[PDB]
Amino acid sequence: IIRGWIFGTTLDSKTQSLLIVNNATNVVIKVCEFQFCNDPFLD
Amino acid sequence: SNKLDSKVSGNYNYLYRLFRKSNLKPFERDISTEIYQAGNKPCNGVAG
Amino acid sequence: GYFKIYSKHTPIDLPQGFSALEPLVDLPIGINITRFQTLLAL
Ligand SMILES: *[C@@H]1O[C@H](CO)[C@@H](O)[C@H](O)[C@H]1NC(C)=O
Repeated sequence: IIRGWIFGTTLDSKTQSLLIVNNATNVVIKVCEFQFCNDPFLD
Repeated sequence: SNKLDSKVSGNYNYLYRLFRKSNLKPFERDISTEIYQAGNKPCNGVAG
Repeated sequence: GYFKIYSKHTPIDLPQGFSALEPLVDLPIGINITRFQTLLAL
């Protein structure tokens, strides 16, 4: 069910928050300020 | 660096701060640019 | 200033026993973290 974890001090793009998403063949890790809403993506 | 940035009446893009609410933890990003309230008065804009 | 991630896979409330979490990756960034989130799928 769980396919990643996103950490950071702010949900907006104000600071470089950390992003780890899990996939079927690899793990992409980038700490580079994505925008985040109140609702996470549910795939 | 006296040969590049030294210019009278200009280059006001580098901005330093001195006081905020709490002592923030080391190696933390500085983003917020809201004003500190004086505590005794409800500071909202230009205050005393 | 170092992001340490320890993980351990065990085939199975938390179940009883003991399993030492082995370090998986060590990411060398020193980014500041104050809160943290979790994500699910449907
Ligand atoms: C991207 O820009 C934002 C604001 O412009 C900044 O806070 C952030 O640190 C930048 N991301 C970097 C330098 O990776």
